[PDB]
Amino acid sequence: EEETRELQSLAAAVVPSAQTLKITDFSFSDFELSDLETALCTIRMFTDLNLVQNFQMKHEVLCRWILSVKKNYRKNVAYHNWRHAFNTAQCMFAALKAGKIQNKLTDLEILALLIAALSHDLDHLAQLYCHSIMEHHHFDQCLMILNSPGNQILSGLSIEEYKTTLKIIKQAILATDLALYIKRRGEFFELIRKNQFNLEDPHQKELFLAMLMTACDLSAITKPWPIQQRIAELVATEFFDQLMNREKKNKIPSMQVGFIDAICLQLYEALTHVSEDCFPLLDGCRKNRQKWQALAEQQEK
Ligand SMILES: [Zn+2]
Repeated sequence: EEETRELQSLAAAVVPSAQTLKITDFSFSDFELSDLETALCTIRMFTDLNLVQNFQMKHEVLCRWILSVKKNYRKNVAYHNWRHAFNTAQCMFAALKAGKIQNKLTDLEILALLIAALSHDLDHLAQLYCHSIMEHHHFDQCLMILNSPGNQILSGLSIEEYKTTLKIIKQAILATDLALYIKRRGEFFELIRKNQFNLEDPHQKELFLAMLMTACDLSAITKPWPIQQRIAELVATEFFDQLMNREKKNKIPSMQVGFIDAICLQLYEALTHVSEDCFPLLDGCRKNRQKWQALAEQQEK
């Protein structure tokens, strides 16, 4: 059978180091990786964030949980598929490690952010464009998988830990609603532009976690040019086809420039003020805007 065999492969595979897998890099791709390789990357993320050891996760249970999440993504359009969710999680790991946000967060927050990044597009006919203000995410399928026999990666948590973790997971998944990002970001941007931003209070914490989910969710926009151009083209094709191709391709530069200006640039600027080591996300976003703008101008002939 398909199910049992995937598990055996994964559980008995050597998990290469973070270094070897390049998951600490903001520039990380995934294009060339197999699903099994992404699963090994995911085990490494849980491991190097100390989640497996601090919460007593059983190896085979973690493997089964990863494989159940991937399986439940099967019917999704490609831009809300397992690879997107995996990329969102890798950006979170990179932001925690290279971007040094790990020191600013608790173990429960880190655990929930990783699980949310991985689960946020599990939603259970025309589909909305990627990151539309009209999308609304749900946590129901994430929780169902977490509570499923053999998949209970939170079994090691005390009841109080468990209830708090679920609350943060729900908030973090709901944070990927772009409408909620747009609604709340003004308060974030104002606290920072002044210098009043403070991780101390429950509220400014929840808000920072939400801005970080958004920053990871949109992070294809920060990638080196050949990766961003590729993703954007694929994403566009996935929506527009759900002189034909010319009409499609000619829209894309102005789409991306508009999205960077309205949504992305200010967020990665704000993130960089919280942690200067998240600078490469901003830099990459700025370089892609330059590249798409030159294409928008050259397409006007
Ligand atoms: Zn997403």
